[PDB]
Amino acid sequence: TELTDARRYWVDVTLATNNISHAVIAEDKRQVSSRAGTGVLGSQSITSGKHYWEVDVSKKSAWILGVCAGFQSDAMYNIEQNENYQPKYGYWVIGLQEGVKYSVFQDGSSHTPFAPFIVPLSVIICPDRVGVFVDYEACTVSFFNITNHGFLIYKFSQCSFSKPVFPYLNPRKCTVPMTLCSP
Repeated sequence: TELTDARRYWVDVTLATNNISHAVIAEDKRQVSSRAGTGVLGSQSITSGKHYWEVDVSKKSAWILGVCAGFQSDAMYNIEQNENYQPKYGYWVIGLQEGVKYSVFQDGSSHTPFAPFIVPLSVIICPDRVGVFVDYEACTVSFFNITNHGFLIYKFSQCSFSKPVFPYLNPRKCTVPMTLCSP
C-alpha cells in the first residue's frame, strides 16, 4: 500500500561513472560491484586433455599461481579478499611471500572456513620461472621449478575437475610484473 503508492513514481535510474570510486559500473550503467584482489585468469577454459604453460616470476617478492575454476565462489568465502585459496573452492595454487617464503594452499577445517591451510614448501633454488601442468583427465596439477632443472615443486592429485578450469596468476601486491613465456 505504502509501497504500491511509492511505485507510482518509479523512475529509470542509471549510474554515473565517477573518478573518486574504485567501484566498477557495468556498460549499461545499471549494475555496480566491487573489485577484490589481483587474481586473473587465462582466457581459455580447460575441460579436457593436457596443458602446459610457464610463468616468469623474476625479481618478484610475492605471487600466487596455478589453476582456478573461476571467481564464482569468491564472495561466499571472501577468497580473493582474504587469500582463502582452497581446492574445495576451486583453487589449486602455490604462492610466494616476503621474497623467500613459498607455500602450497590446501583445504582448511570447515570449522574455520574463511582461512586456508597453508603448508610451507621447501625451496632451495628460488624459481625465476615456474612451469604449470594440468592433466585434466588424470585430475592433477603439477608445478615445476624451471630454474632448478625442472624438478617438481608440488603436485595436486585427485583434483575435483567437475567444472572448467583456467590458468590462474596473481601478482600479489608485488609491483614487478609476472609474464607468460612462449611457446
